[PDB]
Amino acid sequence: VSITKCSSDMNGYCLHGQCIYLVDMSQNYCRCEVGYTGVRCEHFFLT
Amino acid sequence: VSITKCSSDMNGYCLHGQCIYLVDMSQNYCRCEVGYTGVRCEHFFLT
Amino acid sequence: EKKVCQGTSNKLTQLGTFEDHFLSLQRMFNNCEVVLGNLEITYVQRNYDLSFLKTIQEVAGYVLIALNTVERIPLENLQIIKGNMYYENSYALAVLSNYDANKTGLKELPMRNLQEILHGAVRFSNNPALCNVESIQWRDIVSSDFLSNMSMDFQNHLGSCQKCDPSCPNGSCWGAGEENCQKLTKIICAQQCSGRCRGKSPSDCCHNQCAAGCTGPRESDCLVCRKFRDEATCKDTCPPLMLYNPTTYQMDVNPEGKYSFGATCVKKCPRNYVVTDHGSCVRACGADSYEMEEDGVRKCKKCEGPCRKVCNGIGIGEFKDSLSINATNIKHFKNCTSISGDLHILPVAFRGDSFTHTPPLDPQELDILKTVKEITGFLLIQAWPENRTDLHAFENLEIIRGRTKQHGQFSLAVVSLNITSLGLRSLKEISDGDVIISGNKNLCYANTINWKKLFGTSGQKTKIISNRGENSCKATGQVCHALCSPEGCWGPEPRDCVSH
Amino acid sequence: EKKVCQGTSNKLTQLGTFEDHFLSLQRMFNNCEVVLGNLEITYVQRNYDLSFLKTIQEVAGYVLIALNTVERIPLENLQIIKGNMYYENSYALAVLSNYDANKTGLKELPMRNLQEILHGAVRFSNNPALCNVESIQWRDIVSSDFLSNMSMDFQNHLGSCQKCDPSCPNGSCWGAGEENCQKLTKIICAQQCSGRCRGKSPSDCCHNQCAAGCTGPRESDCLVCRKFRDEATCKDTCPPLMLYNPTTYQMDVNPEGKYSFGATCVKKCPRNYVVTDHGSCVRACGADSYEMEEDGVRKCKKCEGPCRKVCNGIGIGEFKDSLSINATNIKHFKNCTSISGDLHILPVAFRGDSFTHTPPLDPQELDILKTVKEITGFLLIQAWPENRTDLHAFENLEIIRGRTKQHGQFSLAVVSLNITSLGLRSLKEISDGDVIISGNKNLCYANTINWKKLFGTSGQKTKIISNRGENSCKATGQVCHALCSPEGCWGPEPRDCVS
Ligand SMILES: *[C@@H]1O[C@H](CO)[C@@H](O)[C@H](O)[C@H]1NC(C)=O
Ligand SMILES: *[C@@H]1O[C@H](CO)[C@@H](O)[C@H](O)[C@H]1NC(C)=O
Repeated sequence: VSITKCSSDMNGYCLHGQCIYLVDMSQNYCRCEVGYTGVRCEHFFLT
Repeated sequence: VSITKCSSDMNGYCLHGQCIYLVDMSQNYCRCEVGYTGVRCEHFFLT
Repeated sequence: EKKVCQGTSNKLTQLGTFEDHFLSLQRMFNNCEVVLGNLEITYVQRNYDLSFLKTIQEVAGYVLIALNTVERIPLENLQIIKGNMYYENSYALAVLSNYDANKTGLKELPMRNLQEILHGAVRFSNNPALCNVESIQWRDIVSSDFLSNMSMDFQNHLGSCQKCDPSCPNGSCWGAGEENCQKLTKIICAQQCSGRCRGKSPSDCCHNQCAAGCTGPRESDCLVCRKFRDEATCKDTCPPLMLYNPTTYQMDVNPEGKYSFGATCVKKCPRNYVVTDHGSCVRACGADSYEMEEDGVRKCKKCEGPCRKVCNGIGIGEFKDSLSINATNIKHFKNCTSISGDLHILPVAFRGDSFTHTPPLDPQELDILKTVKEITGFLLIQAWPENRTDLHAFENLEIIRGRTKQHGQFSLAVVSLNITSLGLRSLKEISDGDVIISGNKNLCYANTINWKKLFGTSGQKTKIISNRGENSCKATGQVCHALCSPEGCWGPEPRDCVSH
Repeated sequence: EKKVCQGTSNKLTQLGTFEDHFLSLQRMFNNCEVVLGNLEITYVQRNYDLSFLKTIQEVAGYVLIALNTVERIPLENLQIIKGNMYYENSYALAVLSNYDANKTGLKELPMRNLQEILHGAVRFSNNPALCNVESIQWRDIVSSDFLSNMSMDFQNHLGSCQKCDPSCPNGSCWGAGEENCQKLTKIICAQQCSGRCRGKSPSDCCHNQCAAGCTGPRESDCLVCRKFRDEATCKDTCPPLMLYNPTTYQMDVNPEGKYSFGATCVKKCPRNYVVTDHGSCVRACGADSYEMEEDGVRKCKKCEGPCRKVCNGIGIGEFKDSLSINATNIKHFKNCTSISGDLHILPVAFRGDSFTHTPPLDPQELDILKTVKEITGFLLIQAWPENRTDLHAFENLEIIRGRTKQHGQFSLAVVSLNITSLGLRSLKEISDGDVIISGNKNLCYANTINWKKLFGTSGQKTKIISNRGENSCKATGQVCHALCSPEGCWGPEPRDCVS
């Protein structure tokens, strides 16, 4: 209702995470694994 | 009389002028000759 | 003097189970009162305490508050958004989509002490449970030049919120209690007044260099400084080191003159930074200029002749939004000896990124970086060619200065590699910043080096964990050569030894 | 913008007859609106028109109105006395002993527009006919500090001076009429005013860089700028050429950037002055620097390492109030190649002065001036060893920049010498300022040179007068050598030909 899941084309948007779709902005972002930060799960973060 | 002649201990004060004593201020200044300026009549100016 | 935190630019991106996200927010903005980047309150679930948010008083970038089912967000003493970077290139603040499945999300945002946003606008949308935000008059806070890009979905479907106390003028309040009354300081001053006064009283009118307001007329009484601050005063420009004498037509030294660093006027530039002749601390000298050391001072000097390539770092200039070095930008580092910035080596380069239209990177081209001896910022290596045993391309790298540091802390990071050794034989100085060596499953010789002799600041720490165990490496014979064990070794060979 | 004049520092010394004194003062302050130095009105007698003083609007040094018997001194439009220099080390404005034997003298000093004296105190004494000025409340005009030692002895014996118009505030005026009422811009101000005010109402304050007053409430509304004037906007410092960026720890370019020239902010430095990388127009680069021409402008550039010795000229530094180079100060010119300033050689140096406690100059010590190749100001030679025939020590002088001028006009003065030839062999440029060569009774080889080729600024003049006649010089054989080009010669010998 507030998030959905991303298309098949967006397989590699999240380097270290899973893609999310935000419906109110009509945008797409990432849910990063533990220990990785950045909009695309870019860099490893201290702990 | 408010302007007088300076004492003899002031012969060489005016380089190109005559020494005058201002009593109202108790100070020794100069009356410069023509073509000369400055407090002690140091400099030469074109008239 | 004020406590300092960097900030986050993850935007609407989440880190882990919402727990871990909350832990990261708490860890970053705990005991922080000046935010040097962006303040991002995202994915904050209900029954979670946001008490530390009370400490924040100043934010340089944008403030985003989104996707929060937590009821209260206590940004009560925040006083300024400098808007030095925007959200969606237009919004200095944005409170968006803080709602729940049963319409039970954000409810309270008592920003009673926000008075100015120098650059940017704000945008409000999908705020179903937020109370009393409708009452706020944003013409005071935002500069006029931005009132156009100012978006405003102030609508409350719930409509079950306590109205504004009589002490709140025009019925404008950020919450309930009369302390949440929207104090105004912009237009309600006087015709002669230009600075943001205390009130309509022309006597109670503030300096231009005041930002939010003032407790008194002089510039020492400014609540927040607009541009620079010198000790306790606010200034448009930091006091020059030498001033013009109109009478003598010559330059004369200024006693109150101090150097320019960031938004501060400091008597001494930091050591790793460079000093320009104008009297300011710079991170990099412009083109046709170089860095030397003269009489105790690292200074920029104009060069005519040899000089060098500009060699800007990743994230800067040419590499504006570049995540890593790769085929599209690898050619620009041909004969770079010093790197004016940072280097990021990430796995996406070797895999390739279709979204940024980046083709895969040939490992052999990394050798181009053998000519680099100096990096002014930080070096981050998260990926390396599997076939190689060491960081061969940085065998001639000698110094990392740590002017810019990863997450504000690390100047050298080597993570997630199959390398057996490091091979940084020419490395001698890490001027500032900490060194993390982690996740390197086959690395052994890193623990022999006394990194403290490569550090230029007391307090620089080394975090070497999650690599191949020292006992295992000793058992396999992966230890320093015996002819060279005074100080350590970057690998098995005598050449990889340091003191020898 | 405003017409300038140099000023006079003769103090109470009289220059010739009363008429000659008046003529010099008229020459100096005619059409002048800004006195860059001191305004000295002395020994001006009755029936002499002082109307040309109405144009003066600003004085930077001091104002000394003394020993005048003239009835009126029309300083009607004088607004500010900056007080950069003080009379007797404590007074910016001093009106002293303006009377005659019949106790006739100065009656009217209609300074109806004098609202501030930045630095300095005021002194009035022994002016027995000065009318109406006693009523002035100098506390509005003077700075708060210097008010400490202000000497006010008002005593108009006559009392037959008209009374101030009733409209004048607190009965204070400068003279007869509503015209000459006093204007108050300090004491009448509002509570906790920034600087000054145009009115009594709290909204009538001025900007803190307004000096005399304001037409409104803004920095562009100031009557006079306190520190700097960036083309009709009063400012503390001229806009820096570059601005620091707090977000990006690097320097950026200021479009509003502006060079400094005196109290003015200018988009380009004047012709002869040299620009620093600071964005400042100076008259001389320091010993740490040297002048050169980059991109068509002379600028200061930091030294490579082996720069040439630069020495302060006469009048600056250890030579503060020294009249001439002399046995006490000659030592400090040993190895100098450039002179930041002036060089005066007067007969008092060779003759010795008792009052400056200075012995006579050994002539051959002059020889340590052969190392001098550049002078940023003027060369005033009024004396020279009578038994030497040219200016030997200045044989290797190469350029006279003339950034500072004698009397504001001359950069090379050679007066009253027995030298037979000039002997300025290495001189190649007189950048600015006129040249005077006068009173040298034995001098030849002066009109031969095309002085215009030496000059570097249009409008430079040559005045060669009262020397040995050209016809006489040619009659007994004092013409340039045969080897000399038609361009001229500095002397008789072959090494004296030009270019
Ligand atoms: C003063 O200037 C005016 C014109 O500006 C001129 O007519 C007058 O002769 C000048 N007087 C002197 C003494 O130069
Ligand atoms: C008058 O006061 C000023 C204040 O700066 C001081 O310099 C000066 O010496 C004083 N006058 C005398 C005669 O001391």
